[PDB]
Amino acid sequence: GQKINPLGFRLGTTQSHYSLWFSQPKNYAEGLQEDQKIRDCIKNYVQKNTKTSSGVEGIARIEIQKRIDLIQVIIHMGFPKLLIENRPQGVEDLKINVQKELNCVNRKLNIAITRIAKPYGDPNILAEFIAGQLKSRVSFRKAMKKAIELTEQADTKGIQIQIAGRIDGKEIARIEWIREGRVPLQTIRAKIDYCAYTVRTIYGVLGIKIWIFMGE
Amino acid sequence: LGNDVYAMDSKIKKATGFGSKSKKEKIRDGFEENVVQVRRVTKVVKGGKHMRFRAIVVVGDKKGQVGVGVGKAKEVVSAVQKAAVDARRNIITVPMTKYLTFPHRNEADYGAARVMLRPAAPGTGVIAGGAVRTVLEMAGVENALGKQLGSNNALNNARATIVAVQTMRQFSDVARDRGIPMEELWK
Amino acid sequence: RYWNINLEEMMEAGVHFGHGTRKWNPRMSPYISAKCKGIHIINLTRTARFLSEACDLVFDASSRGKQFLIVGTKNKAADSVARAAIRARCHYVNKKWLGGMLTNWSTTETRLHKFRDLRMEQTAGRLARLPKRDAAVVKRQLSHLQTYLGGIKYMTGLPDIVIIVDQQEEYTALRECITLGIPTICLIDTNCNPDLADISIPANDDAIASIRLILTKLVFAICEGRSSYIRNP
RNA sequence: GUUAUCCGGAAUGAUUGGGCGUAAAGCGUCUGUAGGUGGCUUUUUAAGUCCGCCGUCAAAUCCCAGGGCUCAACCCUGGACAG
RNA sequence: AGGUGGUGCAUGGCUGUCGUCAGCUCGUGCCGUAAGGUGUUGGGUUAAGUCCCGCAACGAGCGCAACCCUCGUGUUUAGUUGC
Ligand SMILES: [Mg+2]
Ligand SMILES: [Mg+2]
Ligand SMILES: [Mg+2]
Ligand SMILES: [Mg+2]
Ligand SMILES: [Mg+2]
Ligand SMILES: [Mg+2]
Ligand SMILES: [Mg+2]
Ligand SMILES: [Mg+2]
Ligand SMILES: [Mg+2]
Ligand SMILES: [Mg+2]
Ligand SMILES: [Mg+2]
Ligand SMILES: [Mg+2]
Ligand SMILES: [Mg+2]
Ligand SMILES: [Mg+2]
Ligand SMILES: [Mg+2]
Ligand SMILES: [Mg+2]
Ligand SMILES: [Mg+2]
Ligand SMILES: [Mg+2]
Ligand SMILES: [Mg+2]
Ligand SMILES: [Mg+2]
Ligand SMILES: [Mg+2]
Ligand SMILES: [Mg+2]
Ligand SMILES: [Mg+2]
Ligand SMILES: [Mg+2]
Ligand SMILES: [Mg+2]
Ligand SMILES: [Mg+2]
Ligand SMILES: [Mg+2]
Ligand SMILES: [Mg+2]
Ligand SMILES: [Mg+2]
Ligand SMILES: [Mg+2]
Ligand SMILES: [Mg+2]
Ligand SMILES: [Mg+2]
Ligand SMILES: [Mg+2]
Repeated sequence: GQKINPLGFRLGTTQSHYSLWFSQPKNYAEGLQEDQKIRDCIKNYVQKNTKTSSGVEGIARIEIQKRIDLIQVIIHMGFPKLLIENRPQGVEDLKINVQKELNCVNRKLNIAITRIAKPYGDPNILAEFIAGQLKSRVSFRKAMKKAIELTEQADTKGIQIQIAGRIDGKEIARIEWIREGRVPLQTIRAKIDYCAYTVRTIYGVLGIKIWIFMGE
Repeated sequence: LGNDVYAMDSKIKKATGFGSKSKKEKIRDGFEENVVQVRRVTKVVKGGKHMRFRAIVVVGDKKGQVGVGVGKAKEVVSAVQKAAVDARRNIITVPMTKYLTFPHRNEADYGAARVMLRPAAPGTGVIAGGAVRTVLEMAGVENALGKQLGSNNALNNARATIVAVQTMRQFSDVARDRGIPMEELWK
Repeated sequence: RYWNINLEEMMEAGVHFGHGTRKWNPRMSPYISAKCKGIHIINLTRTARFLSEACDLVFDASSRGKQFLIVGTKNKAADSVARAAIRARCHYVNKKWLGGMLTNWSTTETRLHKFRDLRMEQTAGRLARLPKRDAAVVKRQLSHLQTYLGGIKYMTGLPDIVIIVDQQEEYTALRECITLGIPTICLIDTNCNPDLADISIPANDDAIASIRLILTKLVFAICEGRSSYIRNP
């Protein structure tokens, strides 16, 4: 059967939004467009400037709040050792490009980076991690179990990991998954962090879904 | 009387959580596990085929201590492990002679597995078939003749071997039983 | 060391008789004695040697510092057991015995963890801040956990000496100790096989009096052994 | 390397070494002739049985101990368990 | 480059369906040579493997229910553009 993205299931309950602004219905389309353009840019930049210097860059999410004057981008990020340490700190080097994209009329932009303390208690990061290890042609069993380890030693109450595709380049696709601890998906009161990631291998695509349960 | 909360939290901290404490201790028990057989047995459900792995595994020290155990799981790894744990609680000792061999000739019976062991001269090594040979070898028996007659099931042959070498009487003990000095029976 | 037994007191408490001759295990024919009115009479000269070796091993075991369980689940023996254990300061099972108490320890002990949380809850008085469903539920948990964990609730770790009443009804106790490498010191009536116990004392089933006699001699041995282990460590 | 032949593995014709309630397999049931096996005690005999000694079972081969072709295969000397 | 060109039997995502049916399983133990079983069955009761008794099983997890929205009764507060 189909589940609901357990994100979207608690909305205005145990989960906030990401884009925090308001607009009159007409402008709403344009504004939406604008968010998309910068989320795209800021994803690209960091991808190319960190994977050139060979590291694992968690970009956990991007919150955008628009105020009439200044629009503010808050990057939740797991290891900004790759964005700060470089000489043109990501702050300025991005501030310039993003401010090129959206517009500079009546809008000036501010970037702020936040350190998400426990990187393995965030699904998105973890999934990118498994993505790396699988792109490296490690067997998926090992990958899964390492992830479970890292996470549970990183402070987590429950986790469910699911990997789907042609696993191990084998010709017939399948679905492998592991539940660990306790994952209520139906309890709305449960703080649930989900994420969806896609992987490009020699043998084609691989989906990863990760569920993580942080308590009630 | 000390308070209930701190003493029960003492038995709580001394019995450690299985979600915060990882597992590798087993080479501290001075043992080695050998996977004899891996099979995929199946339960069948309205959905389809529900696949499990059976593992037949034997443990020894190669020093004169051996046991068998059988386990079942979804993945090779977990089955293997349960197999190990089961064997470790089933384990026995094989009577050895100064040259590392059997006191005497013996047969054994389990199911349709029949097993024949007889001692060998030093320097002949262990000649046998799969179950019997891995069990023997893992016990540390250096020189033995063995043949399994009757069936071939890996598992029953393992068990059988164990029943064989369990009923092995060592001379000191037959001298103790009969109530006769060693030198008299030697003759 | 000596113990308190004579043919006269064993006669008094009524140990020497056992179940009808249609009910008997011939496995016990080696040490039975006579048969009267369709009721069996069991040897007391065997009973005394076994009761002495029982109290002696009980004494050595207490003095070295080993831990004791007692078991019987009958209606009368249950009332005698709470008091036997309290007088000897040991662990007991009187109420319904749960399969797996010994062999499956891990899960048993988690069940103890949550029982301890229930015991802190109840005395804290934080069960007054609940819905009525929550309080009656917490009280189900309590009722059971008292029946099952009451006599063992002190003991942490695996018990290495187990004492038992009437092995006929107690099959699982015997099985679990057979399995785990634990000695059983057990009461035999004319119907039960002398396989299942390490030291098996010819005894009486139906009599509260026989139970009282042999259990009191035994708990007296546990108590003097308790003074000797309070001395040696 | 492939094919043919034979023994093995094959306890798959089984003395050592299997089976016959349901897997191949107990005559439909008895009576009984040949044949096989058959209780206890003492004595006899000595056909089996056992132990010693002798004759023989050719030489070559196999087995043990030396020797000769530079080694080995091969040849030569001596001797013997089996049965 | 571009392909709404081939392969949904090479795939991810996404969705239907049996069915909003009450099921599906796992850990430790115990029974069985083993596949497996027990737990989950029995007596009651529920919209429900809901819940309670009993039972070599004791617990847990995903389901159910609940926490979420809207409509039903009241109270406090706020009064324009609505009264
Ligand atoms: Mg599904
Ligand atoms: Mg047979
Ligand atoms: Mg064979
Ligand atoms: Mg043949
Ligand atoms: Mg034959
Ligand atoms: Mg046959
Ligand atoms: Mg037929
Ligand atoms: Mg037939
Ligand atoms: Mg017939
Ligand atoms: Mg006919
Ligand atoms: Mg006839
Ligand atoms: Mg005749
Ligand atoms: Mg005759
Ligand atoms: Mg005769
Ligand atoms: Mg000749
Ligand atoms: Mg030679
Ligand atoms: Mg030479
Ligand atoms: Mg010659
Ligand atoms: Mg001859
Ligand atoms: Mg192209
Ligand atoms: Mg399809
Ligand atoms: Mg329904
Ligand atoms: Mg199980
Ligand atoms: Mg078993
Ligand atoms: Mg039940
Ligand atoms: Mg079911
Ligand atoms: Mg079942
Ligand atoms: Mg059943
Ligand atoms: Mg009913
Ligand atoms: Mg049952
Ligand atoms: Mg339920
Ligand atoms: Mg619901
Ligand atoms: Mg309203």
